[PDB]
Amino acid sequence: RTSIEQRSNAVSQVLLGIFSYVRWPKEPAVLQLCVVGPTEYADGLLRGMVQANGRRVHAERRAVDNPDLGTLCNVIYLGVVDERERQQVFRSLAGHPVLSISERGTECSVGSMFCLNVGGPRITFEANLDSIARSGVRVHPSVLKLARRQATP
Amino acid sequence: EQGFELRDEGWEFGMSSKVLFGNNLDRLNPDSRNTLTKIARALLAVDIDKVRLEGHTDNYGDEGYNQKLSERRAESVAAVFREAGMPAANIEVRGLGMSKPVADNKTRAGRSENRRVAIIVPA
Ligand SMILES: Nc1nc2c(ncn2[C@@H]2O[C@H](COP(=O)(O)O)[C@@H](O)[C@H]2O)c(=O)[nH]1
Repeated sequence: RTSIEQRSNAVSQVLLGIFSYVRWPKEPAVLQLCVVGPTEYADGLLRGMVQANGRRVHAERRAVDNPDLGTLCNVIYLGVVDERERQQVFRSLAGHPVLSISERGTECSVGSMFCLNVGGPRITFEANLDSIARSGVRVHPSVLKLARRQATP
Repeated sequence: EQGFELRDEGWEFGMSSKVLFGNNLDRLNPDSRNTLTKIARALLAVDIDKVRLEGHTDNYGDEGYNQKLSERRAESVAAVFREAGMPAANIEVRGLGMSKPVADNKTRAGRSENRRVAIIVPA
């Protein structure tokens, strides 16, 4: 197996990859990343990041019952939420171009575009394209190579 | 982060790509039939050969019926993926019925967006 430490930094790297396949219709100068709810592996991202394309990632932890999440965040990394909470949050985002990614990969039928599988020898994710199509951000299909590049030994 | 080099080519996951169904219908208007072929071709070109298809209904109806409805919707989409190259076994079919909405069923709009198949790509 691995370490919480290591795995955190891994979430950092796989996130950063996914960002590169995404397009905001009105691309902001600083990408705003909102970590929302209980997380195990968002410590890394919370340190902040910078993209390969110059842009810095400004990351804060945010509250589930914030209504204006959708304008406050370009990227939401969603933590542990019950079904009701999850609904609230996605009503917060509904409309606004916001990418969405879960720490856990059990909740991928409605809600997030990407769902991570983080325990285990490599990080993968499930992808929901209805969710993606609904997002209002442009996501390129070749991003799906990030999930199986590590699912392949 | 190789995704930055991507020009205008192959962005087949836009708003148009939603797979929606008419009230009580479980068969794909040729608009969506094509949408799907695009998608299914798009998945194959990146060496993904396996997906899970989850069907949903809106609100009207009793659950049992809508469950059965949703499954059919899913299987109608599966056939396209089959006709596009994907091994049928690599195509999981699930029916979630009215249980898991993505929109307000208290609204006509919402209900349309709920009668959908959702393509999920597993890792
Ligand atoms: N890479 C990149 N492409 C952009 C940017 N702004 C606009 N575009 C272009 O906007 C187009 C998307 O058009 P739309 O999806 O709205 O129909 C693409 O051609 C996309 O490249 C940008 O800031 N960066």
